[PDB]
Amino acid sequence: HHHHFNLPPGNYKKPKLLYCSNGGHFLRIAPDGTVDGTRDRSDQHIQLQLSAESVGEVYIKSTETGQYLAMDTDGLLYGSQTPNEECLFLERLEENHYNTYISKKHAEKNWFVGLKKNGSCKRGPRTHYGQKAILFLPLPV
Repeated sequence: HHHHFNLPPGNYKKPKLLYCSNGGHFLRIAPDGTVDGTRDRSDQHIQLQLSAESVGEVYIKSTETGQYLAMDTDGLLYGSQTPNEECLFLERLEENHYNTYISKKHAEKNWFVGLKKNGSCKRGPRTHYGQKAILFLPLPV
């Protein structure tokens, strides 16, 4: 395919917080579908349940609202009420430590899930291997 296959350890048995080491924000999918990051651990919209659709391919869903993380045709993350092709991400190990999520739909363009230091999501085309914005650590809820 277009990418390596080093996979992170850990599993999907329990929900997780997706912590971005760039600004220290947790990925958040709000009830209205907007996606961004927050440093508030008490937020009820940062609890995410991941599930494997195929080895290395995942859905990332808000446990609070049931919404799926998805990246649209112009690279913007949004919350989807139903699972579709834009909701699948290739979950990979990075720097022998972190988890990265590449849009399956746009994998050939290397579009990643990423959070900027200010907590706003990065648009797909603005992401790339090597950035801290794409590095996540799944933490217990």
